[PDB]
Amino acid sequence: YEHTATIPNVVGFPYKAHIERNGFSPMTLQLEVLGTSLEPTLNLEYITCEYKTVVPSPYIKCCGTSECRSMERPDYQCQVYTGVYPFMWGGAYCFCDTENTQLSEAYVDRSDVCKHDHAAAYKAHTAAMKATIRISYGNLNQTTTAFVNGEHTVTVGGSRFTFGPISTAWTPFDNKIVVYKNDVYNLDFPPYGSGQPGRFGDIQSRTVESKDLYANTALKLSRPSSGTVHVPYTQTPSGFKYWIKERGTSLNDKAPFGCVIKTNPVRAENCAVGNIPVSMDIPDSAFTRVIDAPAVTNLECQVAVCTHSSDFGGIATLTFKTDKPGKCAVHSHSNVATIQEAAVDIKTDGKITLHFSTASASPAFKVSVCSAKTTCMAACEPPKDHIVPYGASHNNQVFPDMSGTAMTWVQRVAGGFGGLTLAAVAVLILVTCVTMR
Amino acid sequence: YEHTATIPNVVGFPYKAHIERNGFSPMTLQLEVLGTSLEPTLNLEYITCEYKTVVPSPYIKCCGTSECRSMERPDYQCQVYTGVYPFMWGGAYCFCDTENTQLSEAYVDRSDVCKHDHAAAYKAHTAAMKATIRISYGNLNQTTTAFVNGEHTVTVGGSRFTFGPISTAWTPFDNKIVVYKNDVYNLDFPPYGSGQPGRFGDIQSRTVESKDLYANTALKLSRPSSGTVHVPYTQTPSGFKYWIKERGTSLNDKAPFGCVIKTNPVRAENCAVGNIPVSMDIPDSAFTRVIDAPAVTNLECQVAVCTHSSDFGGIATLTFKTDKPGKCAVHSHSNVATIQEAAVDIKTDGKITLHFSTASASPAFKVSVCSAKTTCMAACEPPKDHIVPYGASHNNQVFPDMSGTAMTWVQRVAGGFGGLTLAAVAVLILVTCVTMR
Ligand SMILES: *[C@@H]1O[C@H](CO)[C@@H](O)[C@H](O)[C@H]1NC(C)=O
Ligand SMILES: *[C@@H]1O[C@H](CO)[C@@H](O)[C@H](O)[C@H]1NC(C)=O
Repeated sequence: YEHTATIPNVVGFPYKAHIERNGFSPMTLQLEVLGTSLEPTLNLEYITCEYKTVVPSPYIKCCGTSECRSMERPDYQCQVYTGVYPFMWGGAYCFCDTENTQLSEAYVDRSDVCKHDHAAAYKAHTAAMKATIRISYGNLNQTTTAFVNGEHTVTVGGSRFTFGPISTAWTPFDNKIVVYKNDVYNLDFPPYGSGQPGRFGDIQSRTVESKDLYANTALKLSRPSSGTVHVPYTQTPSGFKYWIKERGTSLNDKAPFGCVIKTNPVRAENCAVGNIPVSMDIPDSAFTRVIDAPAVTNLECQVAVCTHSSDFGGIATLTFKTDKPGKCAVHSHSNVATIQEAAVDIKTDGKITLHFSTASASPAFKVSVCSAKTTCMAACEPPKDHIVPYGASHNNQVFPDMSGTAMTWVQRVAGGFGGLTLAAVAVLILVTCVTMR
Repeated sequence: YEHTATIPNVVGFPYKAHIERNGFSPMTLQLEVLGTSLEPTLNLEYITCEYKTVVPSPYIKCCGTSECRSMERPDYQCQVYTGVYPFMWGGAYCFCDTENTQLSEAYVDRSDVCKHDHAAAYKAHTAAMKATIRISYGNLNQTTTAFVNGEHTVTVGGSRFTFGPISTAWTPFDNKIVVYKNDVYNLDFPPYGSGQPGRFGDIQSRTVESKDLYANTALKLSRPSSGTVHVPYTQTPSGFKYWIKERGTSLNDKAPFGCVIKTNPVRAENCAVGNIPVSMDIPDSAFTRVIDAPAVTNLECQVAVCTHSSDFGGIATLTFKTDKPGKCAVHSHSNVATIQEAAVDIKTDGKITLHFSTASASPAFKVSVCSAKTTCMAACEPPKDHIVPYGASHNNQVFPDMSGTAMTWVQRVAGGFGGLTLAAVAVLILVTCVTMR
C-alpha cells in the first residue's frame, strides 16, 4: 500500500507517520535520520607540491674556447661566462689568465616527497548524496542505507520504501576547489596553462606519472664574482611553502549549515538543508485488523502543564471508557504539536498520560486515537528561560490559536469596533433610502 | 601580440588566419584540426550479467519430520514435501509410505564469466572535449594538443595560443547509457532498487566484487511427480541473453553528426558541430618587416574559366610591376570565395596564378596582397555534373553579389518600375501645389 510523506532533512529528529487505511487497525511509523552524506564529483585538473633547484658542478676548461649546448628538459639557462680567474685552496689552479670559460646550468625537479606532501586541485559537478535511515514500527526496528536519489529501493523487510528527489542542492562546494591533507578550500587557483611566478602553483605537473613538469619559477643567473668559483642564481621562494605559512580559514569552519567535511572520499556530513520525500508500500499482513482493541467510546482530555520549548513540556492526561485491553495507536493531526510516544497499551482504568512540545502559547492540537479523535487546548503559559545545548522537538513556526483562550479579547474588541461602524452604516443606508423617497 | 579568431569545427579543412600588424610585413597562419574527441563523465550505477540457478542435490529422509530452515542467500524457495515414493536403478529404497520427507532448495548466483562478459551502465553529464590542432607559418609547421577548454595555453614555440570554449555542448550522449563490448546505446534502464522479472537487468549487482547480488527472477517450486526423484523448478529465461539476441539499432549509426564512438575511455570522435574561438600572442621576431620586398605598385585581376563548387576551379591571373623579387603574403578579406595558396614566391615578371573556389556564380571576393588590395569579380557561371566523394573546401554561403553581372537587369527594371510611380508622385505633387492656391 503506497503512501507519500515528507521529512525535514535534519539529523537526530524523530518523525511520525500514521497510516489511515481502513479495514485494519491504524498504526504509525517511526523515522530516524542518522548521518547523511554528500559525495561530489572530482576531476583532478592538476597537482602541485614543493620543488628543488637542481644544479650540477660548474665546468672550467683552460683553453678559452666557447662551448654552448642546450637540452630539452625544462627551464634551462644556457649561459657561458669568460674572463674568469678562479681561486682554490692551492692558491689557484691552471695558469692561463683572461682565457677561461665557465658553463653553469641548472633546472628544477619535483620534491622527494611529491607522493606524500602534495596538494591537489579538483573540479566540482552536480553531486549525489547518500543517507542512513532507521525505520521502526510495530515489532520492527532496523536501519538501512539508500541513495535518496530520484528513485531507489530499500527492501527493509516485508515492506518496501522509496526516496524522492532532493528539493535543492545548496552544496558548500562550487566550481573548482583544492584539497591538502584532510582539509579543503574554495581557492580560485590559476589554470594549467600559465602560472604566476611565486603566488601558487609554481610547478603545474600532472599525476605522479612524471612527464612534462611545467614550471614558471624563472631562474636568473649572473657572472660569478672574481673571488672564487660560484654558481650565482636567483630563485623565488616556494609558493607552496608560502601557501602553507598563510593557509588560514580552513573551509571546515565555513560550512553554511554546519556541514562537517571529511576528506578521504571528499564528502560532507550532517547538515540540514531542505526536506526529503518518501513513498512507502506495506503488505496488508503486517499488522492486525480492527477486531482488536476498540477502546474509544466517548473521549475527553485534561491539560496540566506546558513547560515547553526545550524538549517536551506538554504533559496531558486522557480518560475514556475502554473495552478489553490491547495495542492502540495515537498521534496528533496538526503539525503545531508533536507527541513523543507511538502506540501505547491501555489498562482498564482509562487514564493514560502523554507528552508533547510546541512553541505556541495557545496550542490547538488534534489528538487522534486508533479509532476516535478529539480536540484539546492548553493555556501554555510557562515561558522558559535557558540556553540549552540539546536539539528542538517542534516546528519553527509559532502562532496563537485564533480561537484560543488569551487573545480572544483582542479579536472581539476589533470585531466590535468594526461592527459599530457596520451597524451605523446600515442605519445610514436605511435613513438615506427613507429620505430619498 | 594578442589577436582573436574563429575556426569552424570541420575536420580536414585548412583555415587561413591573417595578421596585419603595422611596422612589419603582414603574415598568414595555416590552421588544421585533426580528430576532435568529446569525453563524458561516468558514474557506474550498477552491473548486469547472466545468472546461474544453483540447486543442491535433493535431501531424502524416511521419518516424516520436516526441517525447514532459512538462510540469507537471495530468493530462496523454502519448501519441503511429504508423500514421496522415489525410484532409482535398483527399483526403490526403504519401505515406509505416506511418511517420508523430500527437501528441495535452490537459489541464484552470478555468472562464471562475470569478470569479462558483463554489461556496464553509466550516467552522463557535462562533457569536456579535446582537439588536436596543427599550426603553420613561415618555415614552421607543427602539431599541437590542447584541451580547448575555457582557458588553456598551447606554447607551440615562439608564439602562444589559447583555444576558447565551445559555444554549446551538443553531446550525442544523454543521461544514462550502456557500454558492452565496443558499442553504446541510448536505452534507459530500471534503477538499482527494483527490476522487472525478465525484461532486462533481472540481476542488478553492483561493482564486480560480488556483494549483494539482488535478484527478482521469481523462482518457483513444484511437487515432484510420483515416478522417480525430481527437482521441478520453473524459471524465466535470462534477460541478458535475450537483450543480446534482440540488440539491434546500435548507437554508432545514430550519431546526429556522424561522430564515431570508441569505447576504451568511451569518447566520440571526428564530428562537426559549432565553432571554436581562439586567441594568440606572437613574438616580434617571428617574421619580416616592411622593408623586405615591397613590390605591389598597381594591381588588376583577370579570370579565364571559373567552373566552381567542387574543389578549386577559380584560376586567376594577377599582374603588377615588381621591385626586387621576394616573398609576400596574399589572402582575401571576404569569405564569399576562399583560396588555397599560402604565402607565395614572386618573380620579377609579376604574372601570378591563383587558385580559389566559391559557390555563387558572381563572386565579389576582394583579394589582398601583403601591401595592396583590389576588387576582383568573375562570372563563374558553369557548374559541373558530378557527385563528388571528397570534401567541400568553401563556405556554404551562396548569394549573388549586389553589383553582379547577370542579376543587374533585375535591379534596373525594379528601379525603373519604382521610377514610374516616383515621377507620378512628383507630377501629382506639382498639380496639388498648383491647385492648393
Ligand atoms: C530501536 O533499536 C535501537 C538499537 O538498535 C534502540 O536504541 C532504539 O531504542 C529502538 N527503538 C525503539 C522504539 O525501541
Ligand atoms: C607540414 O609538414 C607535413 C609533413 O609532416 C606536410 O605533409 C604538410 O604539407 C606540411 N604543411 C604544409 C602547410 O605544407
